Amino acid sequence: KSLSLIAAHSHITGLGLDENLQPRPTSEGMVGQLQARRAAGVILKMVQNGTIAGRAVLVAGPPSTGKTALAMGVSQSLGKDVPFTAIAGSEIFSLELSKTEALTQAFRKSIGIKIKEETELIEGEVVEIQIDRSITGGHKQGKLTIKTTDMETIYELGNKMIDGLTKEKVLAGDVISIDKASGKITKLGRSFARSRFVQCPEGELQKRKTVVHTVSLHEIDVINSRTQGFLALFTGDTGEIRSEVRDQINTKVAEWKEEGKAEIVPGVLFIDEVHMLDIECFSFINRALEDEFAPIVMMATNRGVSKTRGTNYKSPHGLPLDLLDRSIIITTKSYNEQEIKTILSIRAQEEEVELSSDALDLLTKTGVETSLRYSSNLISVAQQIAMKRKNNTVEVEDVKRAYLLFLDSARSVKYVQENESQYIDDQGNVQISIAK
Amino acid sequence: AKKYCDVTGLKGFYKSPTNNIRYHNAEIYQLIVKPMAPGVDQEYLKLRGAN
Amino acid sequence: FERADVDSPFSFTTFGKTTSKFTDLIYSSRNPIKY
Amino acid sequence: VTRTAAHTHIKGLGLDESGVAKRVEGGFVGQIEAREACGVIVDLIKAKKMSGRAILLAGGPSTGKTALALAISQELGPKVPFCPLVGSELYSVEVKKTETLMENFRRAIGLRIKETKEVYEGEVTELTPEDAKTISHVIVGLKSAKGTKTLRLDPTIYESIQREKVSIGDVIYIEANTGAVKRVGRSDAYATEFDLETEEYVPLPKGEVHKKKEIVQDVTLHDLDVANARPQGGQDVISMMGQLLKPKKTEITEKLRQEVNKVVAKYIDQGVAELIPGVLFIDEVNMLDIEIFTYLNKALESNIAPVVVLASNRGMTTVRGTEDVISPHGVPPDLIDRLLIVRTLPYDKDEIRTIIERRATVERLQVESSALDLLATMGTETSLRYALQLLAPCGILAQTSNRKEIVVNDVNEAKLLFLDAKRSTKILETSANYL
Amino acid sequence: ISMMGQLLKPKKTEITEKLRQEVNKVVAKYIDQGVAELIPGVLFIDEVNMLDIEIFTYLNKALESN
Ligand SMILES: Nc1ncnc2c1ncn2[C@@H]1O[C@H](COP(=O)(O)OP(=O)(O)O)[C@@H](O)[C@H]1O
Ligand SMILES: Nc1ncnc2c1ncn2[C@@H]1O[C@H](COP(=O)(O)OP(=O)(O)O)[C@@H](O)[C@H]1O
Repeated sequence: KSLSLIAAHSHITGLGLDENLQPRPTSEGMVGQLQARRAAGVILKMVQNGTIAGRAVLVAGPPSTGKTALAMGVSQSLGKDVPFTAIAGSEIFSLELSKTEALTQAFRKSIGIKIKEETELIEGEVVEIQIDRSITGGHKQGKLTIKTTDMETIYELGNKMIDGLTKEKVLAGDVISIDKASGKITKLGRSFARSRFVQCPEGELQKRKTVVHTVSLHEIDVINSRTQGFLALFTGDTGEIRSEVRDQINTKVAEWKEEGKAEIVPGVLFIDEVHMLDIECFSFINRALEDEFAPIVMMATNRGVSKTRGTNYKSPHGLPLDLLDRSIIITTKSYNEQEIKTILSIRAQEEEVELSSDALDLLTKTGVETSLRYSSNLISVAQQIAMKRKNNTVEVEDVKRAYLLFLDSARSVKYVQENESQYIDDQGNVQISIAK
Repeated sequence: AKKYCDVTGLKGFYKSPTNNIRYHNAEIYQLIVKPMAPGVDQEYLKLRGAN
Repeated sequence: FERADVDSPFSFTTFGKTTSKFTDLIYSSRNPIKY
Repeated sequence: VTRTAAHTHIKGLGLDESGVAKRVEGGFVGQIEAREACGVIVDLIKAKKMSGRAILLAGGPSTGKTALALAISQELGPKVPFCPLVGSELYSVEVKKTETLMENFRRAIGLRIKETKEVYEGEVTELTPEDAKTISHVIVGLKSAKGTKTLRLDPTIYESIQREKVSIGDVIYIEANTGAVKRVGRSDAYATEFDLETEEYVPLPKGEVHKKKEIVQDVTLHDLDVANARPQGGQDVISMMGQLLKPKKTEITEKLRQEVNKVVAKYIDQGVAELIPGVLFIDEVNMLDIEIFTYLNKALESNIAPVVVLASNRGMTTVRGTEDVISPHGVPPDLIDRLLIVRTLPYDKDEIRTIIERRATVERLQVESSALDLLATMGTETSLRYALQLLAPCGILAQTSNRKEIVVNDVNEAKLLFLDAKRSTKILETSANYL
Repeated sequence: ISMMGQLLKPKKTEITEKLRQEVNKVVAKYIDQGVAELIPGVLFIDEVNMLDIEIFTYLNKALESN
């Protein structure tokens, strides 16, 4: 499941921490930033305890210094069944939803409800189906022989089971699963009879299976609101859900919690590029954190003393001081040459690229010279130059060829500045002719 | 009429297709119902008059 | 070499298929996505 | 177990019977005058006589305004409506902002209805309709574990019965007042008619067939306005799939509100209903446009307007939507002429220490007394909220090293791991490339 | 519902990420069954200077998907 080619954070499998919340130097694909990893482990234990709500954590640092990778490590270490909503800053500027409504829907997608229920199923391999019908079809008599590897039985069939069996046509040798109460019959395939292919079930025919459901609060809000059905969870046109239905859902969840029929799980809402939000969104977030049904919010930004959007003054991190008073700030740092070399080694092993040692030294030098992401991007295009001349290992001259072909930012800025007459400036003045 | 297992007297969910004896679960079928001697099935069915 | 066939939309359905005096056919198309 | 989120150590204003605030009561530390003024406002709301009265409480950030509003809401009780609001929620893309303001105004006026629930349930043993093509009536005989009961029914309920595909031997559910019919399933006595079946089987109800109960319904005027003004039309009781046409919000006219008021005023005079006015609380009131501020003047002079409570933490600030209007707290002076202003004062050291101890007690944490003075000094040096939010990382770091008491090394470690706004700003100024 | 879907006027809607996750799961199952093959392609955006800062900030996130 979960198809994926290769991501930019695909080498991260979680936070590398021991039992005493101390970071290993290199574990689970994360290198360096020991204080940030320890703080994120503390935040992970805050989420896993689940006894407090509505805390804001800000991750700030220079660009391309492990900011989104920390959130990916936290999300991988969180595990399944716990919600994790990752949105961007500019995603809430909708055309059919207000900004506060989009923020409310993002907030209420990170709180789950755990419900455990048990059902009865009949799963086995069909041996023989005998159906007797009349001329007009008024009455039908049926016999079905079904089996597992441990038992054999024959069932006398009713009318509705006969109609549910001629629909979704089953034959001998099929493996099917029958729910008695709902009448849903699912064909799991054929058994191991050559005469898709599924091994025959074992044990008892009638098993009692318990499944654990995890339903977000937003789904119950959409379902309980009678204006739209459950299809609005897929089409997306919920359209400004009112507040009384949310109050009813909150009271009913609090009522279910006392009787033990349900459990509250909290999640993490991750807002990447939080500086793109407007001032009214910040004012809504200032009051959305003071509720019992609120998740733990992680925000990331790289702005330093920038202009707040929707205002005319400059604020630290692009955020007003009311939001900064409610938050605790984790600061990330820049990397040395050894961290860059280790990260490039991990990215080389992820992309199945064999690198020579001198090519790794050249990539580390051009990584500490210009950027980490440029040297990370150079590997996958140097491998194609390596394969073009029919060679497996990436050599020094392949990295030099990739450096010659694809430019970085600092060289392109200089090449623009020396030849400014050939490009369109801010005044729309360009020169296209070569002569004169 | 309610259906009961012929061996134990518990609730008989299933019924063997060979000798038409109702049984309760898999262990009764594997140990008693399937490797049973001939002629005992009719004496089992004699109790509820189904021979 | 190859024969042109029917131009039909791709059916994103799960239905009752046969794994082979009349025959009964009933509308049985469902969605693979289950909520 | 229990979830604590920035509040819920506040259980009330902590006043006595004479309205004099004790120093430590109800989870409140200090703030005598604002608590006494809020108690006077609570008494005025419980008087239930006046309409459209507005107050505003202003002060610095992190000083107790929202705590005072929630304490008022706890003091009034759950039967009185209380609609919390932020000033940025009025800007919707479906209707105008004045319509949203009037909707939130009418969401804060409640009603109490005395009702009676009557329920028949049990196994069907007899279903004999009688005509005079039109059925005159139908006789249904129910059965439970305590006996049977025979009921007559009009054909309207019979149509709902044949909607539900009810036969002999099914367990049903009939509401007497509303005529609702629900089929639960087939009885367990008919579980052996077939070996394999589609019907689900349920046991007989152990209680009596006939059950009676007294219930109290709480509604608001906005719910009646919504229910009387559906644009597409009515809806069924069960609709798992929505309508084909999407119904959006509409500008509800004054005529519908007048007719709803007439119907409710007719129902009140018979003793059926009871009118409970409530509180509309708007936090961050400086995020309102000048047009909403102008329409608030008209809305506060109505005959059915509730008590409005506003909060703001601005000083002399320009009003949003204008260019050269400077007024205190970001509120225009023509509105400012209509409210009463309650001042809210900041805190000194010992109340900060006592609040930190209270939040440590609520969060079930044990703090040494040596670490408490350092936490209070940290709170006075940087922020109260920074000291309050640092308790749980301190508890987690103490629990990691198998300790159940906060040691000042954990406070130093949590100070080193997590920064405040001022140290982050000092990092921002002394840096080269975008932090 | 499927009959009435052909008669109404079509309109673009904000497709939620839940539907995309379900479609990805079904496509991954089809690939695992051996009846499907994935062909990634090229998206070409000419005159990129007409975009503003919000689309650029969303593109920063969207390039980091898998
Ligand atoms: N500690 C680390 N371990 C592994 N990879 C890292 C680490 N720090 C940065 N990276 C890599 O550097 C790239 C940029 O990281 P990211 O935090 O996403 O950028 P930004 O700081 O602009 O958000 C990512 O692709 C990530 O794989
Ligand atoms: N007198 C008090 N006693 C106990 N806690 C208080 C008191 N005053 C304020 N607090 C706490 O300090 C915080 C101030 O928050 P809030 O009142 O929302 O800030 P603002 O006044 O800027 O809206 C709240 O979490 C509240 O619990």
